[PDB]
Amino acid sequence: MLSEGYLSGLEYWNDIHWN
Amino acid sequence: AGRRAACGAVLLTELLERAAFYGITSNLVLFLNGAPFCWEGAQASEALLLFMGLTYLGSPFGGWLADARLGRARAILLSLALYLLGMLAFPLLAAPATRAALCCCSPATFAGLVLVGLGVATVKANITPFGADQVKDRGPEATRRFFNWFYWSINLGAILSLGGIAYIQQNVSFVTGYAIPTVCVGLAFVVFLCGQSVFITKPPDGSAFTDMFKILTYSCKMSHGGPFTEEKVEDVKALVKIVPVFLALIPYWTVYFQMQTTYVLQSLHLRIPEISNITTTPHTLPAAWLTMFDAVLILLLIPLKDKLVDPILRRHGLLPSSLKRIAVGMFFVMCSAFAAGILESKRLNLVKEKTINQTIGNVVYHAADLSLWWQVPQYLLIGISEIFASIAGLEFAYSAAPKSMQSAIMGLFFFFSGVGSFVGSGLLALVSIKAIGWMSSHTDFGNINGCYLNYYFFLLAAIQGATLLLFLIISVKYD
Amino acid sequence: QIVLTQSPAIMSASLGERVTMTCTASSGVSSSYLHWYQQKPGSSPRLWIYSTSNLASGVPARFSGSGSGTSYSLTISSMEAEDAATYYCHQYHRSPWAFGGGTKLEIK
Amino acid sequence: DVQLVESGGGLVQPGGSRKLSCAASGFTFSRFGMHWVRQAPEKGLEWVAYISSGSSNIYYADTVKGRFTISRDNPKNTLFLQMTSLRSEDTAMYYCARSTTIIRAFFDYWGQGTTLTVSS
Repeated sequence: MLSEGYLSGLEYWNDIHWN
Repeated sequence: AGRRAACGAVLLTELLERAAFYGITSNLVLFLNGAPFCWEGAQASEALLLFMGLTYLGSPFGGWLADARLGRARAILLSLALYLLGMLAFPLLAAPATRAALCCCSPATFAGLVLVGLGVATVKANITPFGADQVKDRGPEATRRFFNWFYWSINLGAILSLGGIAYIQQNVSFVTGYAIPTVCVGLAFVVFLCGQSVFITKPPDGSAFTDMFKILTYSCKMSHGGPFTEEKVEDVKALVKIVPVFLALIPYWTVYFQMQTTYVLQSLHLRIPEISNITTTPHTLPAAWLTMFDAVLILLLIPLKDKLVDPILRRHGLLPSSLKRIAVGMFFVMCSAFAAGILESKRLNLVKEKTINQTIGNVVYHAADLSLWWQVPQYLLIGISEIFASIAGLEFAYSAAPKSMQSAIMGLFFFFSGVGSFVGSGLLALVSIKAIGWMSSHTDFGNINGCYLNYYFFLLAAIQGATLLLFLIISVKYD
Repeated sequence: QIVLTQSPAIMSASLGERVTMTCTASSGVSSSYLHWYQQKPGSSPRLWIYSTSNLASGVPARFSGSGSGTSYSLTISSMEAEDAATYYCHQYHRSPWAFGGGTKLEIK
Repeated sequence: DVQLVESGGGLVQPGGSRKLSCAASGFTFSRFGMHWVRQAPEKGLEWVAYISSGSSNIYYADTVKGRFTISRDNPKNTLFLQMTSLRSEDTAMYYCARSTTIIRAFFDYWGQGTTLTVSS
C-alpha cells in the first residue's frame, strides 16, 4: 500500500462531511 | 517539551517499520528464487502475495486486539517484538552459516513470513490511533501537523527502503540486505520501549468490531427495546452499506498488489539496465526501484491533486464523485494489467528465439532482449489508479460512515485489500494447476519463460473489467 | 548473434614465456559472462577462467583473465609444459552462445 | 561424484536420424540446465543446443535449428538430443555440458563426449 501515509490521515487535511 | 518526544518516537518507529516491511516486500521474490530456495516464480509470487494479504488482513484483528484488550501501546510493543522475531529468520536464511542450523526448509521461511505479517498488521492497525491520541490533546491543528509529519515519515521510510535496501539486496548481498531491515526493526522496538515512559497510553475502550460482531450475531435490524442501543445499530448498518464498495475494490487490490510480486518477476526476465560498469559482478538497477519510482510518482502528484486539480475542479464544478473516482481508478488498474499482459506476450514472443542472461541477485535469469523500461507504463498506471481509487474508496467509506467508526472503516479497508491480495495469490495458484497449465511446470529459479504470465495478467484485467462494469451499473442505478 | 574472434588462431611459446591470447566480440559482452575453456587433445573441455577474471578450480595462479566490453584476453605469466592446449573464449550472455574460434598453444 | 556420460554416437547414413543420450549422476539433474556442444574433427567447439532446468528455455544453433531437438527426462536423469535429416557436416564429438543457474553461469562440467559419424 504505497498510499498508507495519505490514507492514515485522510480525515485531517481535506474537509469531509459526516466524519 | 516532554510531548514532542513521544511524537518523535512514534514517527521514528513508523519510519523504521515501514522501511523494514518494504525492504522485505521489495526483494522477497528475488530471495525466494535463490540458493537456499530454488522456488518457482509462481511460488515466490504466491508467497509474497500471501504475506502482504496477511499484513493487511491482520489490521482489523490487530485493532480489535489493541482496543478490546491489551491496550494500544502494549499491543504495538508486543507486535514490534513479534515482528523482530519474524525478521530475524530472513538474515539467518540468507547466511549460509546459519541456514544450516536453521535448516528444503520452507517451514522456516513460512514461519518467518507469518510472524512478520502479524507484526506488520498489528503495528499498521495501531500506530495511527496511537499517534493521534498522542497528539489529540493539543488540538486539531496540532493533529494535522503531526499527521503531515506521519505521512512524510511513512513515504520517506518507503522511499529509503525501496532504494537502499533493494539495491543492497539485489546487488551487494542478501545477508546484509536482510540484516539492515532486522536492525531497523530492532531500533524501532528499542525506541518504542524507551518512549513508553513519555507515551500517553489510553486504557482499552473496546473496538467497534466486537460491537459489529455482536450485532451480526443477532440477539431493518432489531434495535429499539432489544438488548442493543440505537447508535450502534445505525453504525453497523452504515458499515454494511460501506462493504459493497470494498467488495468491488477487491480485484483492484489484487491487480495493485501484483505490482511487487509478479511485476517484479516479469522485471527479472527483462533486460535490466546495468548501472555500475565497474568492479566484479557489476551492479544492476534494482527491480524494486520501479515500485520506488511509482511511490516517488505519488509524492509528485498527491500534493498536485490536492493543490492544483481538486481546487480548480471545485471552483469550476464537474468534480467527479467518490464512486466515479473509484471507477476511474479501477479502469486505470485494468489498463495497467492489460499493458502488463501485452508486454509479457511480447516478451514471450521474443524469448522464444533469443535471450540474454542476467545474474541479478544471485541467480541467472533468461531475460528477453527487451528493455526493462517497457514495464514503466504499467507501474505508472497503477500509481494513477491509486490516487483515483484507494483514497477515493476510503473517502467514500469516510463519507457514508460516522466519526465513531473511525479506525473501524479503515480496518475494513485494510481487510479487503488483504482479501484482494489473497484472491490474487489464489488465482495464481489456480492457474498454476495442470488443468489450466498457465503456470504449471517444474522450472526452478522462477524462469517464467515456460509459463504464461500474459494469460494471468489478461485474466486479472478481465476480472477487473467485469468488476468495473458491475460497479458502473450499480452506481448508475443507485445514484 | 555475437561472433568471437580469437587472435592468434595458433601460436607457439617457449617454456617460462609471457603468453597472451585475445578474444574480440562482434558486439558488447558483459565481462561476467565471458569464460575461457581449456581443451587438451583427446580430452573433454574444462572451464579455465569464468567471468574473464576468476580462475576455475585447479587452475594454476600463473593464468589471469583481463579485458572488458568487446576485447578480452587470457594471459600466462610463465608458460609451462602442461599449459599447451586449445583455449576457447565463450560468451554466455546473448543467445546463440557461440564459442570462440580457438587458440592452439604449443611448446617452442 | 558428479559425472556425465554420452551414448548413441556411431555411424549414420546421411539423411538419417540419431538420438544421443547423456546420463547424469552426482547432482540434481532437475536443476542445472544442460547444453549440447559439438566439436568437428580438428575443428573448434561449436555450441549446438541448450535446454533450461525445466525445458522452458530451449535454443539451438542456426545450423541445427530445424533438425535437432533437445529434451530432458528429469525422473530418470537424462538428456536427449534427437537429430533428423543428418548431413555430412554434423559428424563431430558431442558433449553434454552443465550450466549453472547460480551466482556465476558457465559450463562447469563436461562429459567425455560421443563421436557421431555421418557418412557412407
